[PDB]
Amino acid sequence: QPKLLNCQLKEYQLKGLNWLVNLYEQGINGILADEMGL
Repeated sequence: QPKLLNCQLKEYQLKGLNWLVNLYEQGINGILADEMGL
């Protein structure tokens, strides 16, 4: 995780970060649609 973060991402959020990164580095946009309060 990026060392600029204060509080650690939980495991399901780190996989969500990786998805968001891979969206960016491949030039495609996305909808992050996981359930409220996640």
